[PDB]
Amino acid sequence: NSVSVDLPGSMKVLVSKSSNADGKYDLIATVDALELSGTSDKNNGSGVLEGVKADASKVKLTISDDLGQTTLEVFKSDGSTLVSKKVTSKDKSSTEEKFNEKGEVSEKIITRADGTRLEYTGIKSDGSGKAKEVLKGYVLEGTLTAEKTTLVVKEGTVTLSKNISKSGAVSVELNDTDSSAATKKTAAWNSGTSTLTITVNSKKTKDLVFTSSNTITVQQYDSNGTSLEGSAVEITKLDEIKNALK
Repeated sequence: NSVSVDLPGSMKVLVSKSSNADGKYDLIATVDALELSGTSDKNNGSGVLEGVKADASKVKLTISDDLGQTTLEVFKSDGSTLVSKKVTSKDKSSTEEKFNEKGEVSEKIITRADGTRLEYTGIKSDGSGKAKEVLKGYVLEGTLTAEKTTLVVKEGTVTLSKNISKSGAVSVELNDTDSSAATKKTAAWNSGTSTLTITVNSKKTKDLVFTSSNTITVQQYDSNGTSLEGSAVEITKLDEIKNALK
């Protein structure tokens, strides 16, 4: 009869056990309450299914050849222009987009495989907009341009800036408008270790590590300013970043 296949994006598709006279397979899926259907060249659950919403919007589900990726699209009732698009990639991260009438993206939500998110809203035709990064325990806020995402934390005269380039590279900088050399913070970025080292009055004070697990840790230097002491502490709330900038 039919075989159930598990899909990225918490979906399932039913594929005929045998092919038809044309050699093709029937596909059936129920997405939320919507029944979708299609025919495919392959026998493993991959291909294209289509349906409509109760409001006549066109729906298409596209399952990549190797079942690695799924794309769920909603269109205008004529199928012409996109309304929304959700793509679940093979690492199980996702991008969910909304589009204006011209088919230009106006919102993009990236959910990384670890559940952290980049939320881009109010996206304009030049690729600029508002940006939020949702971490475990706290959120960072900033803007988006076509060159980079810049997320800002402010504390005293200190501004911490977390940059995420268009290609995805992270870099961090710190600017302090304090001009008293006793208290002013300055900082240097080490791209190899994703580590921002903060200095006050010519002595290192703290290492802020922006990890590959999308967390931030802080570790103090000894009063000699030369070697680290104790062990790094994972930041769990926005106040602890602000504390590190004091």
